[PDB]
Amino acid sequence: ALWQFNGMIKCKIPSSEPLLDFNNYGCYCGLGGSGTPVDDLDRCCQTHDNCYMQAMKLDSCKVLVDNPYTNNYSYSCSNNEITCSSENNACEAFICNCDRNAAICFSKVPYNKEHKNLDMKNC
Ligand SMILES: [Ca+2]
Ligand SMILES: [Cl-]
Repeated sequence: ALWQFNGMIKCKIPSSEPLLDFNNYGCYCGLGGSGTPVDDLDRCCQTHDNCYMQAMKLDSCKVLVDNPYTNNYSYSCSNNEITCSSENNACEAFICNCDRNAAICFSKVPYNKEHKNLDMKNC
């Protein structure tokens, strides 16, 4: 769920408020996403979007009433490392992995302020 994804990004980027810093950035970071990613950070968000789309395709995710944004899973942050839990069932585990991979991706790419609150004409 979004609560967990927020904590994961803070795990990798302890100075950030991720639901502010990484929402409405580029063509992909935030609800929806279309067009060509504007930079590597925006590409991290495109990959994450694709990951959530694949999660919705899984037989195990079709059995729950809640989407990737509201589906709670278990993970830990320790020494700024993210670990998804073996106690997660299949859908939860898949979403946990999407989130972990994106949090790590965000931490490894430049942040370009010119792409924050991007005009949708660009997408
Ligand atoms: Ca998106
Ligand atoms: Cl990690």
